[PDB]
Amino acid sequence: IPPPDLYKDTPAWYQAVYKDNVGLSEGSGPFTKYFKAQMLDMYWQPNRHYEPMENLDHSIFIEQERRDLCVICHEEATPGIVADWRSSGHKHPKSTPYLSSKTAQIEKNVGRVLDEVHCFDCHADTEKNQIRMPTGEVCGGCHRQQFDEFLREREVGRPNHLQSWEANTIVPWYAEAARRGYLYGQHGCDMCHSGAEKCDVCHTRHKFSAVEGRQPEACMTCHMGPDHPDAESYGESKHGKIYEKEEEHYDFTKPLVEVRPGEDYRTPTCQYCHMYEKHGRFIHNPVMKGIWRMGTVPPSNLEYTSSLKDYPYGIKIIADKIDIYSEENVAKRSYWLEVCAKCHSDRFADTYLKSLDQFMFQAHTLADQAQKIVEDLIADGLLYPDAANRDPYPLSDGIVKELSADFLGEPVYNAFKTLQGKFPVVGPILGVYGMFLQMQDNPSDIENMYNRLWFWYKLQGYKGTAHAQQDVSWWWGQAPMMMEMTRIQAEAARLRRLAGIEKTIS
Amino acid sequence: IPPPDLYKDTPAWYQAVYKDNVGLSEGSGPFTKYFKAQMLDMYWQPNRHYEPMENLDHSIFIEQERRDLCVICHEEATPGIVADWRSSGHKHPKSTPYLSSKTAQIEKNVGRVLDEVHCFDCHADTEKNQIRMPTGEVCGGCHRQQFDEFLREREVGRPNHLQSWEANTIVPWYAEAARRGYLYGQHGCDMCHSGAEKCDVCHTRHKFSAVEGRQPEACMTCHMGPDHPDAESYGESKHGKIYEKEEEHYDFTKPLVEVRPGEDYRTPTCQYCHMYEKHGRFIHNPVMKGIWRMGTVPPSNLEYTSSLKDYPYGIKIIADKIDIYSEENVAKRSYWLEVCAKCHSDRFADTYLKSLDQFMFQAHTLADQAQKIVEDLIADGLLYPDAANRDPYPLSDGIVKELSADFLGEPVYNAFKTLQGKFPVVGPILGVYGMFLQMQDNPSDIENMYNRLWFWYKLQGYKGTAHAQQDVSWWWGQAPMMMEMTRIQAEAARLRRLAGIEKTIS
Amino acid sequence: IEIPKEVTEEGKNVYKKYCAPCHGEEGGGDGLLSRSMLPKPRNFTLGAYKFRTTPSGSLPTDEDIYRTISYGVPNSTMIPWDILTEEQRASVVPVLKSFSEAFEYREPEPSVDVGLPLRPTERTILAGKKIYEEKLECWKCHGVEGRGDGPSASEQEDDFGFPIKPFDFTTGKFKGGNSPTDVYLRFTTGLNGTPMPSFAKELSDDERWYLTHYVMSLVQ
Ligand code: HEC
Ligand code: HEC
Ligand code: HEC
Ligand code: HEC
Ligand code: HEC
Ligand code: HEC
Ligand code: HEC
Ligand code: HEC
Ligand code: HEC
Ligand code: HEC
Ligand code: HEC
Ligand code: HEC
Ligand code: HEC
Ligand code: HEC
Repeated sequence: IPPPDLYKDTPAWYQAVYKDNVGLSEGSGPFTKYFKAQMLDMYWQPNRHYEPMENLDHSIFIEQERRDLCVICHEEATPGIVADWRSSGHKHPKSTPYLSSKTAQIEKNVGRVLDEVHCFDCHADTEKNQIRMPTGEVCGGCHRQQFDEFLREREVGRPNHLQSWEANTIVPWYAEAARRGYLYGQHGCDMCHSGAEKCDVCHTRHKFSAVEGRQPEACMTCHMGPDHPDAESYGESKHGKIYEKEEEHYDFTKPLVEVRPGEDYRTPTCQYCHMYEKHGRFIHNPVMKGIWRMGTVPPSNLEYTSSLKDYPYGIKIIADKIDIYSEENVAKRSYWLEVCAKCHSDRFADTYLKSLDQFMFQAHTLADQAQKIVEDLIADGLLYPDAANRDPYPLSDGIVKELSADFLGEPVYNAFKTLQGKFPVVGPILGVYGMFLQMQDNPSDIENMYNRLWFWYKLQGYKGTAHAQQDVSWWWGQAPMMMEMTRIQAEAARLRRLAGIEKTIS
Repeated sequence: IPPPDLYKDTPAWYQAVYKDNVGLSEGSGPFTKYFKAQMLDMYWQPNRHYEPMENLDHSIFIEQERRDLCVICHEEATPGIVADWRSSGHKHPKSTPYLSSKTAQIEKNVGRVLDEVHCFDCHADTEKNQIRMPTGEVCGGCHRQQFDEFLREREVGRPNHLQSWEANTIVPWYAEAARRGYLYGQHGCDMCHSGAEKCDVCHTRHKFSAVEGRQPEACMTCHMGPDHPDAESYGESKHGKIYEKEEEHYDFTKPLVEVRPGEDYRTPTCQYCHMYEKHGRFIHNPVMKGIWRMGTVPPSNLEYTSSLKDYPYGIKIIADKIDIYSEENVAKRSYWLEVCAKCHSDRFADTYLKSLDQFMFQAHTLADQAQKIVEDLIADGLLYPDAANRDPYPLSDGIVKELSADFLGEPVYNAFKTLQGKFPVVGPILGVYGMFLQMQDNPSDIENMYNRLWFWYKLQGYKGTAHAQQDVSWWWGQAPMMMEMTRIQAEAARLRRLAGIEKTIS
Repeated sequence: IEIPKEVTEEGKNVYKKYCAPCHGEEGGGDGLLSRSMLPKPRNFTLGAYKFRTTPSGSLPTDEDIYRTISYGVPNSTMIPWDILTEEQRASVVPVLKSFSEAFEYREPEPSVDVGLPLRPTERTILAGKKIYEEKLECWKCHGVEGRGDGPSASEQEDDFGFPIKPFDFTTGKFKGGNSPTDVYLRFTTGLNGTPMPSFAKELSDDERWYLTHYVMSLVQ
């Protein structure tokens, strides 16, 4: 059986820029040569960026297989790590019938006896006699079923945890920010997209508690904020309020497939809703049933007035328009209804999720109307300063040099090669760069107003509507979306008013 | 042994405006004559502003030492206060070996027997036969060690709790807001900066529980919000998520020096991280190890393009540029690493805190670039309205009358005396007045955009990076900082565009 | 085996590879990892060794140092170095000695004579309890039960200027060894560099066995 490989079914160019171990001497992705990795990428993305220790040589403890000395020293050097490890199922893997049962199957799969899982097992590289940061590939050596079900996130595409480090550094405005001296301004980015090679991200480090991985709080350090208020929308919903006040009577020791709805959980968790796969079957990843995925990709069931009618502009990389009523998504919706039907009527659940669809249709319509206003100003040459007197699209030189029509299609790449990126890019997926980085008069004021409309307030109302939080739905969502439309119209009228004066002054 | 004095080593002018008891008839600080105190300052700052009761005379109960009548009446008048007090260690000070031990040493220090600590002990002024709001000076009469360690906050300077009421009323825009009728708009200010004479601020009133003082929630009523999101950044970090979900197994009955890292706390608290002093020694104050203190003072390790290159402009009061790599701050960083090394490797901890430094260097650089844009508009006379046709700096008449070159230096005071404050003040520490008060066209729109950049979004990303919360670091921090830079550039281009028309109309 | 007086190239390398990261390149207890380490690694330049068979103030014998290297120091990152060979541990003894001028001018005092360990009884334990709590008031630093939470505990400091709060020894993991002879040795020799003095003069041989028996009684 092939050893666990996180980069299975990936081309050699992709593994050369994402898996092959550079030090901190280089970046990652197609623009790896345009920036250098942040220091903590040793720990966030070990395969690509980890470097060996430099202070105390650990080789002699590995070379003579002195597992005991790892504990004797770190018992006093880092007592917290040992206290976690001594309390984990890795130290006591045969202490309960459940633990003894899962351990027995693992012993057969690895051909070894496992009375304990030691620091040596996770950290000691035997061939090179060096200390190692264990990626998911090491964990998959024993937990092969969980590794493969995690690997199945590739089947639905981005966004997901498997390809999390890809999305971080593949966008061109990451390297551009590092070019201008703001590499470490993206500190939270590398820390939040680190769930690609680290399996300690939900069930945290050295306790590795399935109980902790199953409670909703394990996801809330990452899933919060203006572009995905998942923690706030769930936590403040009736589902979350009941969980927070009845958590003592929730049995988190039971795996999800054994959880009796109503008796073990009164209200569902993030893991119960999202790790459900279909037809009473659960899976060790939360992304299989996504439909409106992030709330950014426009649905194909709408007729747009802006250039969204031509999205995704022949770009092979980014996702095409989502068909909400496709056979695949209707089945996905039915899988959701199987979850909700355990505590609600099908009618009440289907009526609610149909309202989620209606909110998203009108929200994407509202965003399209705002994008039409911004693009008409561009077409009328009222953008000030114009594309000629402002910085180009972020990393336009690297896009031309590193990408091709194989990535972006002929019309999109031809414009970059011909105009060297001296044109505006507005709207879903690739127009969001201004959310992250401000270059010389690029973006303008009105472009980031629209950006906040479709990437902040549409997404907050989306997550509030989907997670049954009425305040997040309206007051973090629709109402701020209407307010940016107010600012966009006033700015459009302001730019036309100024131009109407610059003409009658000639 | 000298009686406890919160104002030790303070000049007579400072005690005359901060300690000497005016009623509610006057303010406090150098501008005490320019405003009057809010009503609740009787309770927030008792030494300066408390006044005796006026409804029910308490003298006869004090004059005949009727401690029993205090309880008999307030048992029914304010049952909550008695219920707290009956449950506190002050009512039962010899109920545990720990309590009995600390009580015995206190009995020796005060020459008295303490079978209970009564309302009489904390509230009854014996000389004047009146009721008193006990300041820290009364508490220090018995808890002399804690009072002195709290008094040691003076060694690092502002910000801190000891000088909290100073910072509140010493800034000129406090009295100016009161001049214009917005004194009580600063209701939260007096309430949050009340931790200077009130020792019930972490361990709350009449229960005075060391268990409550040691849990992180005791600090979160004050340490939250847009200029210091400490509660949100910690609470939503893995440190805080693990504490909130494992709090039942945290032993808050143990003093911090007895807390075993990993076994008693799995993740640290605000008190564990901040009340650590050095080399395994703890102290009863959280401010001794601050380096980037608030995130506002520019570091000396950067070359600035705006007037930050001349900060602090010869002003004796405000703090000078922080040397991140001074001998003092390298030692402070090593004390931090002693805390983190209890549950992390030195490398992982040092790598992370070095990333905190890198984030702050690039964030202060980003703020300096924005300040250059605003100041160039001022130098080019494009600020509309100009300093001549708008209100002066807040309380410019009181600054000239009450301050001198001893406070602000000759060049800064000379400009105030000559120009009567009709000039802009932009950037760190003294330019933040527009954050608090809006005068007649002062500040302008772009000045408060920059103010939100360096006083809100730089500080939120700072606290998110320092407290290991990736969402607060990027989405509350860097990304909004870039967005204000977008607004600042568009406004600068807007003001230059308008002026380019007002010239070709002559 | 035989511990050399001469310094060898092997001794330099063993110290370099296995001791310098903590104790420093020149034995100053100032390796990089010492900044975040508690207890701090020993500063060999002072010639002050906690664990000896020699009286208070004396240098350690070459055998005292070799013993500490082999056994390690519990309640610290000082692991046993039985992983290293007999010769390797012996070749670093002079390297540690070369860090302090005191080794070149003075000779280590003669080792004390342990004698025969007295038989622990209910009588000997109570005689040690009396010494521990009344005659010498050891609960000042160590507490009534030996938890290290006495009134004077938090304020204790090294001769190197570092906080040395007496660790809780009720676990039975004494730094010099958990043997009754080891604990008796500490009370007879004193811990050089720490406020823990020698009681060879305040107490007789029998009284320190009484005291040892009561200290062992406080273990769980
Ligand atoms: C005392 C001599 C130790 C022994 C024996 C072991 N470890 Fe260690 N370890 C120790 C220290 C003081 C440090 C910090 C090093 C630094 O540069 O700060 C470490 C570090 C580690 C790490 C972290 C690696 C990283 O990149 O952060 C790991 C994963 C680790 N140690 C594991 C480990 C193993 C498997 C051991 C037995 C072979 C072992 N350690 C022994 C102290 C000591
Ligand atoms: C072989 C030595 C393994 C390595 C490599 C990893 N794990 Fe493990 N783990 C192993 C066993 C035999 C057990 C006990 C039986 C069981 O599977 O439950 C475990 C336990 C866990 C658990 C659950 C423990 C609990 O809930 O108390 C988790 C969540 C877990 N392991 C995760 C995990 C991670 C993240 C790993 C990479 C760092 C990893 N395992 C490696 C065996 C082995
Ligand atoms: C935790 C708060 C994160 C921070 C900090 C950053 N990212 Fe992220 N990102 C995060 C989540 C949870 C999601 C998906 C949310 C959902 O409901 O789908 C995303 C999404 C993206 C995307 C688009 C999705 C994709 O194409 O894969 C991109 C391109 C992306 N993130 C990149 C990115 C950058 C450039 C960041 C800072 C420089 C950054 N992320 C920070 C989680 C978090
Ligand atoms: C049942 C009430 C759920 C709870 C509990 C959680 N989520 Fe959820 N989520 C749910 C639905 C029905 C949807 C919309 C699905 C659709 O596309 O039609 C979502 C959406 C998300 C997403 C976007 C991915 C997607 O499925 O479209 C994310 C990233 C997400 N939710 C995160 C999340 C978190 C962090 C939760 C715990 C705080 C959580 N969800 C709980 C249903 C339910
Ligand atoms: C009075 C105490 C009730 C008892 C007895 C039962 N239900 Fe109920 N139900 C009640 C209320 C106040 C509501 C909400 C009304 C509204 O307009 O919102 C409901 C709703 C339902 C639903 C609707 C869908 C859903 O919320 O899941 C269903 C399917 C439902 N109730 C089922 C149900 C069953 C099976 C009962 C017997 C065990 C039952 N209800 C009793 C009030 C009361
Ligand atoms: C199995 C044949 C059932 C019997 C017997 C009862 N109920 Fe029912 N109920 C059942 C299903 C499969 C559904 C879903 C219907 C849908 O359209 O999705 C329901 C629905 C309800 C509801 C919800 C009504 C709504 O508007 O959502 C309620 C309040 C309800 N049922 C109550 C109810 C009562 C009072 C019953 C005894 C007379 C009863 N149900 C029997 C399945 C079955
Ligand atoms: C002499 C009568 C005292 C006055 C004046 C103050 N305190 Fe006190 N306090 C005193 C004793 C003898 C004790 C019990 C022993 C001990 O020190 O713990 C206490 C107790 C406390 C505690 C801890 C109680 C607990 O955790 O259960 C606190 C936090 C405390 N005291 C604070 C405190 C404050 C805020 C005071 C001013 C209002 C104050 N003390 C005055 C003795 C005396
Ligand atoms: C609680 C939410 C507060 C409110 C309301 C006000 N202040 Fe404050 N202030 C508070 C904290 C916790 C801090 C420091 C945060 C940090 O991480 O350092 C501050 C800081 C100041 C400062 C600058 C620091 C100094 O020079 O001492 C000033 C000048 C200040 N605060 C004054 C002030 C004013 C004028 C307020 C309203 C009118 C006000 N504060 C409210 C806590 C809180
Ligand atoms: C360990 C993970 C900590 C926890 C738990 C808390 N804080 Fe913290 N804080 C920590 C560090 C390493 C720093 C940066 C120190 C530096 O200057 O380099 C901070 C910063 C602060 C500050 C600013 C003062 C300063 O030290 O610079 C404040 C006011 C602050 N933190 C408050 C705070 C609160 C309220 C906490 C509980 C919610 C808390 N901290 C926990 C480390 C850690
Ligand atoms: C024991 C009380 C700890 C102290 C002291 C410090 N940390 Fe910690 N931290 C601890 C645990 C048990 C965890 C969970 C591990 C995980 O898988 O997340 C953490 C987490 C962190 C992280 C995030 C780790 C990640 O993989 O994302 C960081 C960046 C972190 N801690 C930093 C940190 C710093 C700077 C500390 C000193 C101020 C520190 N930690 C102390 C436990 C403990
Ligand atoms: C598999 C279940 C592991 C066991 C057994 C041990 N560790 Fe671990 N370690 C593991 C993971 C998944 C990680 C994070 C990897 C990443 O790239 O983020 C770590 C990391 C560490 C570190 C790094 C610094 C830190 O986070 O504090 C250290 C110092 C460390 N681990 C120490 C350590 C010790 C002493 C162990 C034996 C008690 C041990 N680890 C076992 C996974 C596993
Ligand atoms: C303060 C001056 C102390 C007095 C009085 C007593 N002891 Fe002590 N002791 C003190 C310190 C600072 C240390 C070293 C702690 C460290 O971390 O190195 C000690 C050590 C001990 C030990 C441990 C011996 C070992 O091999 O680990 C013991 C058993 C001990 N001390 C006992 C003891 C007795 C019997 C005392 C009364 C005669 C006594 N101590 C007083 C500080 C102080
Ligand atoms: C930080 C690591 C976390 C942790 C603790 C959780 N999530 Fe996940 N997640 C994270 C990122 C950076 C991304 C997107 C990566 C990319 O851009 O490619 C995701 C993605 C998801 C998704 C997919 C959303 C979609 O399809 O649009 C889901 C459904 C999801 N995350 C759920 C989820 C759950 C249930 C968690 C707790 C068990 C959880 N996340 C934790 C980062 C992180
Ligand atoms: C309200 C009273 C609180 C309480 C409950 C806590 N803090 Fe403190 N704190 C408060 C103020 C108003 C200030 C600044 C005062 C000034 O401007 O001079 C502070 C300051 C701090 C600091 C210093 C920050 C720096 O050096 O830049 C720290 C480190 C701090 N506070 C920590 C802290 C902790 C750990 C608390 C819980 C035990 C806590 N604060 C509570 C106001 C208040």
